[PDB]
Amino acid sequence: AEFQSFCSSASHSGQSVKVTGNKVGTIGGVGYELWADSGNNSATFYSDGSFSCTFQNAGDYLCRSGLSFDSTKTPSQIGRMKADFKLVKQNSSNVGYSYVGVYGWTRSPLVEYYIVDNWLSPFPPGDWVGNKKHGSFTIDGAQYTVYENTRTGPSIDGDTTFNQYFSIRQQARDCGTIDISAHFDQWEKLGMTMGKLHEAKVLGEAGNVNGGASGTADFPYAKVYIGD
Repeated sequence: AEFQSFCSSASHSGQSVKVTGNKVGTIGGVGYELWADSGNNSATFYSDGSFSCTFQNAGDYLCRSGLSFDSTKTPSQIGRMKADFKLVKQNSSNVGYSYVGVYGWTRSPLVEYYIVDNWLSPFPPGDWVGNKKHGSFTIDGAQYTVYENTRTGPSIDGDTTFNQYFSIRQQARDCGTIDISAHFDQWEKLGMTMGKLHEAKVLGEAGNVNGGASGTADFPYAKVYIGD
């Protein structure tokens, strides 16, 4: 079969919570965060992991759901991780950059990481995402372009500087399983060391360096797990 079964059945279920300010929390046993630097935004998070996002006049907006860790263990110490997701795009405007897929951070080193399978922008993110283009790699059965960057901005530690790691899928995917640890393995081969893990979540991010981006997106399936 070409696609995962959840691609045919995904539906929001469980209890939910709507958030409209910057907020980290849990719903059931699912970690969530809504964060934006600006704008009039929201997200709805469900206890089955699924979620939905709205953003208005935002410079950088992130909606994300999944795993929250305590920054004590590397990914290899934690175990092999995966994310199942389904994205349904809706209208947006003035989206200068966007990432959909898996996201998180490490500490020691401080890293913001992305596995990007789709985007809410009109075109995929380009070479501007980082100063170092490692090139094309077969990761998790598909072609990804791998980049690294050093960025200054808000972080889990406060305003500072951090590395960024990116895998950008060469052809968009709107439903499937991201083998997160397979990306981490590739990154380690390229000198992109993972520190102690802070989180691993399904993400929708949209922003504009000058604009405020506006729009909405739906994630009728989103599950991050330590397992096969």
